[PDB]
Amino acid sequence: IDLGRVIGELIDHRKLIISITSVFTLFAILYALLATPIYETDALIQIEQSAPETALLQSRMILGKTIDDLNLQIQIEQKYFPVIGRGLARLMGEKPGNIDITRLYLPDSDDISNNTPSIILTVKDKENYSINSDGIQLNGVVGTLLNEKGISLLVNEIDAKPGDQFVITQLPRLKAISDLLKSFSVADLGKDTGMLTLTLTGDNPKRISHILDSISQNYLAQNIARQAAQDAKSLEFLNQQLPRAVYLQLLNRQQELNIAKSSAIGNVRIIDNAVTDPNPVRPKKTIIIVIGVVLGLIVSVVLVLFQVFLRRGIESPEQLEEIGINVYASIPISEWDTLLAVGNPADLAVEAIRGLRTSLHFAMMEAKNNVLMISGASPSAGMTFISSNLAATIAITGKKVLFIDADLRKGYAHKMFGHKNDKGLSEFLSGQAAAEMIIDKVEGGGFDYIGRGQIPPNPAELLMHPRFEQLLNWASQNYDLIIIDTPPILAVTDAAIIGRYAGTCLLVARFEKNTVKEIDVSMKRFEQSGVVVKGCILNGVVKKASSYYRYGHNHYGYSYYDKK
Amino acid sequence: IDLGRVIGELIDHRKLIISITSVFTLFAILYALLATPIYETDALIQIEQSAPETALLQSRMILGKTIDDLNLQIQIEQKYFPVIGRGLARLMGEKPGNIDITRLYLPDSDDISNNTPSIILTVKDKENYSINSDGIQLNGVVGTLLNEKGISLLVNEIDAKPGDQFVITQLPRLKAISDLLKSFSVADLGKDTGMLTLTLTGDNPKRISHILDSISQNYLAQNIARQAAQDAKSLEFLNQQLPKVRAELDSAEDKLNAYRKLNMEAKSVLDQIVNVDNQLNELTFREAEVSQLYTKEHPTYKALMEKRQTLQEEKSKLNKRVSSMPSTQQEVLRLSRDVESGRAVYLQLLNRQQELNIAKSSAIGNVRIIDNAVTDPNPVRPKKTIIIVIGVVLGLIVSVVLVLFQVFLRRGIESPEQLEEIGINVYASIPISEWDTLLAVGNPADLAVEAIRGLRTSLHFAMMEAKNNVLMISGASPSAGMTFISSNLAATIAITGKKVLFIDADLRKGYAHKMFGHKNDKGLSEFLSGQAAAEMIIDKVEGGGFDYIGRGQIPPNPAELLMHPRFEQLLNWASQNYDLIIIDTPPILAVTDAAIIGRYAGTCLLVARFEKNTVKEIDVSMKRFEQSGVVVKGCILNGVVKKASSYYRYGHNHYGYSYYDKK
Amino acid sequence: IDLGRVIGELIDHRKLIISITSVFTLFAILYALLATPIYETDALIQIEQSAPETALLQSRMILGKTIDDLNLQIQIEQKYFPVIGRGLARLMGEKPGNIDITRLYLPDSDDISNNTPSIILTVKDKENYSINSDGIQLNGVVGTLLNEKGISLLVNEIDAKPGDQFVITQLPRLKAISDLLKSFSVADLGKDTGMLTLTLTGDNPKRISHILDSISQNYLAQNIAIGNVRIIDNAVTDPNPVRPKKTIIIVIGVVLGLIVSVVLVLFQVFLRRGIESPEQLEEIGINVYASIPISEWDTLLAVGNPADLAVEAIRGLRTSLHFAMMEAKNNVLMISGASPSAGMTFISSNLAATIAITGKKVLFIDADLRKGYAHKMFGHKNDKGLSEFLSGQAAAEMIIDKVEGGGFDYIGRGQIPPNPAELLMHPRFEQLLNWASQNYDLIIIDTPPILAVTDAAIIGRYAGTCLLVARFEKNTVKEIDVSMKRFEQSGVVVKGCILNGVVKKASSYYRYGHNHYGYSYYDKK
Ligand SMILES: Nc1ncnc2c1ncn2[C@@H]1O[C@H](COP(=O)(O)OP(=O)(O)O)[C@@H](O)[C@H]1O
Ligand SMILES: Nc1ncnc2c1ncn2[C@@H]1O[C@H](COP(=O)(O)OP(=O)(O)O)[C@@H](O)[C@H]1O
Ligand SMILES: Nc1ncnc2c1ncn2[C@@H]1O[C@H](COP(=O)(O)OP(=O)(O)O)[C@@H](O)[C@H]1O
Ligand SMILES: [Mg+2]
Ligand SMILES: [Mg+2]
Ligand SMILES: [Mg+2]
Repeated sequence: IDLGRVIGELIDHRKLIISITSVFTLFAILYALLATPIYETDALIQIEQSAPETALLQSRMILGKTIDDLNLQIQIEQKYFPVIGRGLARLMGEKPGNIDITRLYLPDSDDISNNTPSIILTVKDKENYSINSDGIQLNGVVGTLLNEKGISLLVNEIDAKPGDQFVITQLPRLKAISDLLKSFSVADLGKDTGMLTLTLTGDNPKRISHILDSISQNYLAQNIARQAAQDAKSLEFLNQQLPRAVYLQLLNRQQELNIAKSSAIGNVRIIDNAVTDPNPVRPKKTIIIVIGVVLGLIVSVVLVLFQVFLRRGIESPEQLEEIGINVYASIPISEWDTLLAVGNPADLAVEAIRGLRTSLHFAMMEAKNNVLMISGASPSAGMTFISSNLAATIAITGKKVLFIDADLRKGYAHKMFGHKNDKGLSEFLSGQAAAEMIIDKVEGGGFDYIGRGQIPPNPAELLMHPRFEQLLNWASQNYDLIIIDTPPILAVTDAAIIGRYAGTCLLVARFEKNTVKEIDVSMKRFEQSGVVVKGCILNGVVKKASSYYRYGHNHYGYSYYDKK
Repeated sequence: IDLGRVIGELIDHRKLIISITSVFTLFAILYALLATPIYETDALIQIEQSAPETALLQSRMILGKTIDDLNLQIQIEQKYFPVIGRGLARLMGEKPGNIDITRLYLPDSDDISNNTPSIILTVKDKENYSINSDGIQLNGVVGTLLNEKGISLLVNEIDAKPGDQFVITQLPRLKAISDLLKSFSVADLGKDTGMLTLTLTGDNPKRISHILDSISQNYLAQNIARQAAQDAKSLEFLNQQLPKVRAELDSAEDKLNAYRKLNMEAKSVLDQIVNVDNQLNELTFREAEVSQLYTKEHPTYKALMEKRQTLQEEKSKLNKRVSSMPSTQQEVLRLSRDVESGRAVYLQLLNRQQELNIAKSSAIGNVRIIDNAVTDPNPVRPKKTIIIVIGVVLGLIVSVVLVLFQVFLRRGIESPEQLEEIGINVYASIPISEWDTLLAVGNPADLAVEAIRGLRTSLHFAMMEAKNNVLMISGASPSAGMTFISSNLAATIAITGKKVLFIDADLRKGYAHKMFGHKNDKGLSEFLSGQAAAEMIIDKVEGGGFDYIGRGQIPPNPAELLMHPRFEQLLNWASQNYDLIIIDTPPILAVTDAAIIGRYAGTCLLVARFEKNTVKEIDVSMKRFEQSGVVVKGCILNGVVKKASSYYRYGHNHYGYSYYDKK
Repeated sequence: IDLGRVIGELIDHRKLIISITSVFTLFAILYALLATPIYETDALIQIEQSAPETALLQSRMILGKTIDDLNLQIQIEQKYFPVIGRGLARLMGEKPGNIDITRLYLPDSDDISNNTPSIILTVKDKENYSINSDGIQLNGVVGTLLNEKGISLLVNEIDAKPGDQFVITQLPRLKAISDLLKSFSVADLGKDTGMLTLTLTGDNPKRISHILDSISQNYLAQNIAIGNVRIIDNAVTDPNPVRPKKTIIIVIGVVLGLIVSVVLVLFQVFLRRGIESPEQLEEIGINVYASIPISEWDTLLAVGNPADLAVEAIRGLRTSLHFAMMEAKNNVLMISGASPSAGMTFISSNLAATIAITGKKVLFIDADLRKGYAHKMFGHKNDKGLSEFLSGQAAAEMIIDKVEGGGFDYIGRGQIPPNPAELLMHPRFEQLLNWASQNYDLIIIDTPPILAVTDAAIIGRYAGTCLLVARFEKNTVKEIDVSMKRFEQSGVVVKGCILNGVVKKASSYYRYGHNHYGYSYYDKK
């Protein structure tokens, strides 16, 4: 493989590549837009150390005091039925409803797993609301507390629109601490300074600044507690030890400890109170979409790289001719029960069949008889398409052509030509029809045809009857050319029986469906039965850039008409 | 090998790959779900260093104090008969039963290996229960202590359902410490700070938090005493009490020497009385440090008063057992008690003195527990995601190496191309017929019969220019399809209006008579041995169209019968009354019968089984025929199956297409 | 070589591989079970440094004080006669007997080498015992000390069963210290802390804890006279032995046994030169007319077991010869080979039996005048064989005899002549063959091997067809090529070869496509 090969493969699979890449980018964009934005607030703490102060800030003693102050064990979440309802509601400009709850006591089920009891609050108006834990409906009003069914709830200042639901969870105190501790981080920012950079992340920009302020003030009040107790403990015992010169001497120590007790701030100073950065830190939309593009491309490339190395079908007539198989024509796919040579004579596929008609006039000379058998390797390779249209292009040249549908198994040529289905080839071979009663004329054609008749139970044994050679010997005197349509050779043996009485035999190879070895196996199965295959007809060729770079030619053909 | 080859091999072995991978993932999922979840509790300790404090926390002095406080030497395990009964019971939502035991003294077998005596407690109801150590059934009730059969047990607050069993083990004090020390870890978390992060893991989430609180508190109590230990009279007391008790102990030791210079019941009560005394003596020192650093109404102090009351009732029942014993034993027991309890009290005072000195050294001042132990409700083990992911990946690499081995190890034929590389003409490739019947008769539209018809037309062109109309069909190995092909080839040539004779010349294992319907008498054997005429051995296949000659009775000399001149006379006679004679023969690599018969056959074809036969096996067969003057025209590949590997390695899988109008 | 080759070799040598691996694993398991378990006790010492304290703990001053306190110079070992008697006694559940000795003074031989005098104490009962140092028997009792023959011994509390012996050694004080110092280790465990982790290993779990307690207390009492050293954890023994590590021993036993089995198989594969398939002979241009398998079944195989797999292969040779022996000068077939015991007499005598049942008159001539035993195999009137005919003292009619369960006549070798190669050169031998070639349809001549003697090259002049028998693995391809060219050099044209003694091998199925053994084909009834 080289540059031209891979570039042709990328050009051919451009629909697959573009679709997979666009799907990946669409998923990345939908995630970047629907993911909940997570903000970050920060505060600065200054200390003379700061390594033991970091572990004390992240302790359940300091953090647990914040959970109690702000009631962080009362989890309230806007109710959205899908996993994307929250993101799209944000895109529609809907402001998220928030309700302020100051007292919440659930019945505390505390079962095997659900240690977090939950209720659902449905806003009815600005003042009153509803509650349903397990179907039990309870009506509540802002202000007046509710103590019913073992459920205590106090909702203040419902700021939402009617109909909105909210999941109200009472998570345990440790779970509230573990959630806060997971989003709360402490750093030093100088590794030597007495400066602590407390950061906190969360989906609510105002709430996380109130939490980080509570953590700072609780750690601040706590810090004074360590030492203001020390200077109070000295003052405590000094006030306990006061018994006159010593009394005045201790009276000086009395005030010296009254003054040092109050000025608690010393070791720890809060340089900046918590403010929230309005730009969310997550999701990082650019890196998500960029990864979506790059991941979509490398996936599209490996899929194309696999389909290229895995495909075995024919890509050009050159592959067949490397083995020594004469390819007499390459018929393109006709994008246009009709005969193509009759419905659209100017079709690009009919122009390729005319090139086969002239190639055969030179190849069918020096043959035993004027009988041409057309077979192939696999079914639906185009044997009936080519033979029936080849017969139509030879009929317009003024020749008497007979098309024999010797596919006694799945032949449908009678349906394609208009049929008096009675008395086909089967009825003749079984002896219940004369040769004159089976020949019929194609209406918009110009050649006669013999249909297959009724499907016999022994198609391969009927073709071995001496009547079949009698029909061909009779028809070879009343027609200039007999074209015999046959089943595929790798399916059944009918074509190897018929090919004994045909002077010329051509195989039809489907463009990408058949393999080169599949066509070589077919030609050698004919030769083993005494049938000499003159050559091959590549059918169903499509325009591909990979063929133009791998080989010099894509073998599709040019359109040549005056446009009017 | 290339991409197409390996991908075709993966497509062909997709059942094996999927099954092995699914088995590995199933085992990984069953482990992740049935493994006992192990939780982790942590605490934070503030140190005013912390490197010597780490080794003191993990010491048997600190940890041993926790084992005594929480009775961690009483191991209780829910009884589950299988190794998975515990995991599945957790999945079924069954809450694990737990029983609270405050006093346990087993008879202490202490045999060669089992230093951990065990009993089995079967819950009968909320109040009473049963006990069976070695079959001895004992009924017990919550509350009232049990002192029977040398087994002391006090079960409080049975929280379980009736029928549940529990294994109650009394493991030694060091084993209880070693188990705790194995799950207990200490870290610094700053490497410079005075912060210690004590972690503890275990299957019980509530228990490990009580243990880590006990480990922290004993430590906290120790350095608080360090401040008050200097001026404490306790030091001077032990400085005086220890020599006194030593003199008393020495006096007891001297007396024991006097009386000395194994009654199963008298000896068993001896250890139990000492065991009660040691706990009572240790409880005395325990009440001292608890009544000072804690309060009386504190639940910890209340337990000791109850536990002391329990032991006093235990000794009281023990004292009555002593008074009921003979004086010959009562003499030695009182003397043995004064020594055993003498040595124990002496040991306690030594540890009391030893522990007291350490507190003074404690360069630490105030000790503060910033954070008390709480359990993380999410188990740390088993890590289900990494277990299942490894189960998938391990299952895939195992499936791949097995497929990679079977590919490099297989030698059988994969396509007719392999035979034709050697110069062997393959006249047909017969697929496996998935459908004592003749396939060409039972299912004429079969894909295998369509391939045999292609052989019929290939033979009509290959059997011309032959010496006679006799066709011998042999092969390399048995069960390669020689009888399947020859009998069905004869059926497809019989429908074409030809007179066919099928001779079953497999005088060893021929069963064609069973396949055609038989008058088993007068087969080929009876003709060759001279006891039958040629006309009496030919029989007609019922649903066939050709005559056949069965093998007859199995002769003792099959290869020597075929050498008789009668066999060539039969073929010369049959070659005039039939258009084709098909001779079924044994395999050539088994016996030589086919090389004898092949002398009189104008055409000889070998049948090669698709994957069972090798290319060299068929080449050896063709050259063994040629060495005996038999020219093998070609080969028939039989039993072909659809394989994606053939489509990528070669261009064609050689299976064939189905061609019928579906109606 | 490739994957199939090595896998076939592993399948063929599976008995050798399995046996060697199982022997290695058995030795590893016996070591892991019979090795004495060695326990480990540890203590914790608090130091107020600790680097100079480590060298003071391991000093002969501190350790020597423990030897004196616990009498560690009195070595007592349970007596077990083998090197495994101790391990197996532990497996049988026998608790090891122990005797407490508080005073021991041996006569202190102190000769050139044995600085450690020893005695043997045999327990008689719970109270009294016996002593024998160099045969001198002395009876002792627990309690009362013994001072006799210059031997002081005081045994207290014999805890054993009668009949048990004990080796009581009085090793020198330095040897007792060196043994303790070897098993005693000190560590810091923090490299900065004042914590010392004293560990001690030994076979006795209770004794090593008493020793480590003595070492701690002696180092403690010595340090006070760094200030107040403290003993945090007194010595306790870990009940799980640290050695032997059974899992790593057995695992190494498996892995070592496998790599040994593989290198032995790898050597036997690269070292073997014998024939492996008839393909090796046919690469040189030698026609192999048959491959006879080993018959696992003085009898004729073609007669005793006609349905044998080897007789079925000889029948294939019979039909291959009917086509190869045509266009020959005469009906005489000479069968020779390269090496002795290659199967020349087995094949020729059985080939004659399979051709005799086809109704032909066959004569089997045993022309091995050196080691021919065909007369023993057919039933013999040993007089008047081929030797007596060639030497002129027998007529051609008096030497032919009939095989009883056979169907062919045979001529035995007769008495072993002193000149076997010179007798066969007599013109009488060609007269016998010319006479027998008119009264028989086939004459089969059994001959000695050509690479041993030249008799077959003399006989092969009068035989129309000559076949060599090659033994399957015993003969080499060059050995058979040397044989065929030694015949051609003497004017004998060898038609082909017969590979004999083939065995079923997976390596042949992977190296070549075929193992050449053959299939069994009978109706099982
Ligand atoms: N080159 C082609 N262009 C357009 N249509 C084609 C071409 N070849 C085949 N076809 C169509 O695909 C189908 C298969 O053709 P058919 O003659 O039935 O195959 P076969 O006889 O080989 O089994 C037909 O409907 C035919 O119209
Ligand atoms: N191509 C095939 N498809 C289906 N079945 C087959 C095929 N070939 C053989 N068999 C079956 O496998 C068995 C072996 O056939 P058989 O004639 O007895 O083997 P052989 O004579 O070579 O020893 C038969 O039962 C036959 O029906
Ligand atoms: N293929 C075989 N199967 C079983 N036994 C055999 C085979 N070949 C030889 N033997 C036995 O091994 C021995 C050697 O045979 P022999 O004729 O004495 O060798 P040679 O004449 O070549 O020196 C004989 O006892 C024979 O029975
Ligand atoms: Mg068609
Ligand atoms: Mg058969
Ligand atoms: Mg011999």
